[PDB]
Amino acid sequence: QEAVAPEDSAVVKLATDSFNEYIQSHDLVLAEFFAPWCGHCKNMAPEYVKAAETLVEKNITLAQIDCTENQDLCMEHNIPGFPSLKIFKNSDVNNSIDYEGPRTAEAIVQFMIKQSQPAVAVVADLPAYLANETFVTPVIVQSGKIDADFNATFYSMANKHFNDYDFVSAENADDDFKLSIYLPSAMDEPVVYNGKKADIADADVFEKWLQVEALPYFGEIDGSVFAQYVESGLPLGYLFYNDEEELEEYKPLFTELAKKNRGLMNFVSIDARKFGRHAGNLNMKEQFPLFAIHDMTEDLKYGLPQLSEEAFDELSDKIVLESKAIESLVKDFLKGDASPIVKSQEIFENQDSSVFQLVGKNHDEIVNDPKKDVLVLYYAPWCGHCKRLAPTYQELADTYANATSDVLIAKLDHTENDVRGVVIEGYPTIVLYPGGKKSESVVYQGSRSLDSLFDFIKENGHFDVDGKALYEEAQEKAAEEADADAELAD
Amino acid sequence: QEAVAPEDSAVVKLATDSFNEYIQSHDLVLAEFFAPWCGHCKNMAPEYVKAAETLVEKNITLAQIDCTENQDLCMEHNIPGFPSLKIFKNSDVNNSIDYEGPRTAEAIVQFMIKQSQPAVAVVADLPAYLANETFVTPVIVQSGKIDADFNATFYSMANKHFNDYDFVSAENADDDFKLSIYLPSAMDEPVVYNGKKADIADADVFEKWLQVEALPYFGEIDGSVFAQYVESGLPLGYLFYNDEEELEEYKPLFTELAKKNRGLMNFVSIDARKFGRHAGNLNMKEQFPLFAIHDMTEDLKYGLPQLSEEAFDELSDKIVLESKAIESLVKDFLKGDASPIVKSQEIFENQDSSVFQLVGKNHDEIVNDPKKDVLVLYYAPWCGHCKRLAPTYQELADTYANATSDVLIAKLDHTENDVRGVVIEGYPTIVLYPGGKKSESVVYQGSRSLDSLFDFIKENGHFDVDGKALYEEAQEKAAEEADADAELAD
Repeated sequence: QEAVAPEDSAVVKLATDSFNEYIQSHDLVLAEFFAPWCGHCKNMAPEYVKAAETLVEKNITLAQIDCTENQDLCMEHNIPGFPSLKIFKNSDVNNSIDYEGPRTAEAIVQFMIKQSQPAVAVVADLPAYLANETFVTPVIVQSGKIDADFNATFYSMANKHFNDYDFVSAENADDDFKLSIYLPSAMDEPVVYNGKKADIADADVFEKWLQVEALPYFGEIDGSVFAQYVESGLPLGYLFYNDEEELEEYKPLFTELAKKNRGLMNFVSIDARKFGRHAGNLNMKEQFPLFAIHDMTEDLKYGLPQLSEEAFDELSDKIVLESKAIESLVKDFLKGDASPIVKSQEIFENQDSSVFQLVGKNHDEIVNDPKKDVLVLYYAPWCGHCKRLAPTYQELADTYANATSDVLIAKLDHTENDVRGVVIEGYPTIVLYPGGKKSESVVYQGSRSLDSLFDFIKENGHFDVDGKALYEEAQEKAAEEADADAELAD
Repeated sequence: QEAVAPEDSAVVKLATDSFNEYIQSHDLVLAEFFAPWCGHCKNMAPEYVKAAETLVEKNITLAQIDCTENQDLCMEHNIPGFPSLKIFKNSDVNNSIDYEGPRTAEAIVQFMIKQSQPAVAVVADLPAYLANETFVTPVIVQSGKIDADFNATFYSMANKHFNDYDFVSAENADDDFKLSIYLPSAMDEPVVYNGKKADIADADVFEKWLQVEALPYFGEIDGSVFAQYVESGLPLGYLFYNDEEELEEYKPLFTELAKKNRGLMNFVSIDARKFGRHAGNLNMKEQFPLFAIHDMTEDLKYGLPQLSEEAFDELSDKIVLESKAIESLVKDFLKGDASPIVKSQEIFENQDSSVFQLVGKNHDEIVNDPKKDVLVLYYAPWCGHCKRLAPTYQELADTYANATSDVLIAKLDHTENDVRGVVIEGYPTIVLYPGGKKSESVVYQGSRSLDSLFDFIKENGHFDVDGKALYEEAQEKAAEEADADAELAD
């Protein structure tokens, strides 16, 4: 029988076909990269088997990898010598602790309780657990009587999700089903979970629901939490605080909102002392306390109509957001009604160069008209790549200025300027806009060369406007104009 | 040439060998699961190529999967029909949006800028970016001149890490190297990064360093952040607050600590209003403001020696932790000096049953002595599995009581009782302890049956004590004792 763990043995010889798909799925794999002629790799094989049939009840993994035939997999894994007992934990293909401890069953049986991962916490009285075990972590919990599509979804998710929650799987069987989520703020009030189950027994379904409900109705907005506030899709309404009397005068109201509109939009507070400077980033003046919504999906900010500047300095009395106003904003937004507020800077009373500095207000207009074939540099004043560009962009624009004006070549600063139309997250985004005879979603993708745009602006151009030919014709005309020949010779 | 993207083409025909290892490594894969005889899958192949050689500059993935020969991979992926243009984003093997948009190069070239992932943010003036772009997210940034082991580590990590930071890769080339981390609290002070580089150009190396330095020296302790506060290994020192005068009287001091001891131990605050109930969980009375350390690695809590109870109620004046005391604790701990504090309840003046209820104070003692072979149930009063046990445990203990006392059978409540010795995270942990003639790390693993322990306690027992034989002998003796026969017959 040599060194095989045969078909009858309680082990699955993982092959090269998919070591990694098997590893990273399983919560805690125990490998054995081995060779057959290695006496030791035979001369402890009954022990691997004896720590096999017995060790499946804490579903332990036995994994013989015949590095003879499964050779190319020994490459993607830095094997020292045979037998190799590098055993993987959370189960990525990095953590490979080459365990040099005993090669017995009754020995290493114990080492499978080296990192016991008790994710699920079965209880008799939750009251106790909940109160004996205080924690900053919200906890998922189920009681009642557990379905099949559940023990290995609830235990499953948890198993690979302590980076997130506490996972009690309690079951006072004399009880109908249940799936609460005890949030660290108000534990009195857990989660009314509506029971469509067989579909909410997988990810991203089971998942998205935690991603929704595991967020404290009205918590603070850490850098940390702000991740999963955006892993949401729900527009969050930011409120700014100066004092905590200011926080806690408001803190009930927003909880009560977030409760009703739970699934539609989110809510957070935000110390204004450390983040007044965000205010504008939500198109909003630094007057506090400041409530504002942000449609994260399409980049649209809605503020509670902030008070005027020519009464800002003149205002010793403080600032107060009447609840009545707070709601009416929220409802509006969701009705598809509230006013979003672009940052049109003041419109440039015609100044220097052939590159038109554009604004939100005009942009909507100028980009359209069929006269002319306007190109647009959507930009911000800081990035490296968007400034090593305006030099070309000028000697680009200048070439078209002189020649039959027509094709406008313009730039628009996305700092202090929202645009309703098309955009990439990052700058310098470049776009050409023919007009109302044909569409304007004609995004520039390529190099920076004067050359490459001159292509584009004719190639993908309504008028078919050979700017290069100009840049030929032009440089010739400026080669002669100066030199007078007759000055002197030789 | 039929429908092959040949060796000369700008595409890599991913095979079944490892689709997934290729997918989940790459930030944004664009698949084409195809068959050769599918006219359309030939009749748009030059377009895949024409959107190949040109589209590698935003390293786009072209992936032909010949579902003829790579068939078993079509199973692990729910293919509709040929050609299939299910293109994967963040790149797990779930998100498979079967894109039915155009089958041209100059068309779908654009759709590779559908989810542009500008992770890196190149800038000319960081000052602007930093200030124009306010955010709750700390930002990693490098200037100077970037090494090879860096663009595709910095860009790399980021690429799959917006769930964490903002990643500016700026480079005012006229400058020596640099890797700061601008933390959202004090941006004035970024990160003095010490320059051993070629090693800090990988994970978990580059990683662990963010995992260290990206945490605000002295932030609050959200449920969220508490994850990565434990993904650390650094003991964090918790301080509790009642007021913010109480917070901000202390808030400078702890920052200054966390700065010096940056790598050794961490620091956080914690509203006592919502979490007084944790206090005990750090072996600590609910007197506030309360500073305490927690050695997360070995479960050891160190408090600033909280004031007495018989002067608790008598104390109208408030509570104050003198800085001088705060430091001296920290130093001590790190010297390997400070006192950790077990929760020994009061020692049970001999009461009811054959199961000895143990305490921290005694436990150290009783577990040891060679007389006798003590078994120990390490437990908590709530879990399901640890109470469906004491019934056996009694009719276990009783069997040994009557018979030559010797082997003690005991239980120890881990709620209101720390144990210095061996433990599993979860209960009911069971252990037998012979003594000073042989070691005591003899952990019970198995069923609950009276049977299984009776094995254990002899099998792995110093005295070799057949309890089963008793449980034979015993039940016989209680079969006779009662029935008097002569009462009546028939």
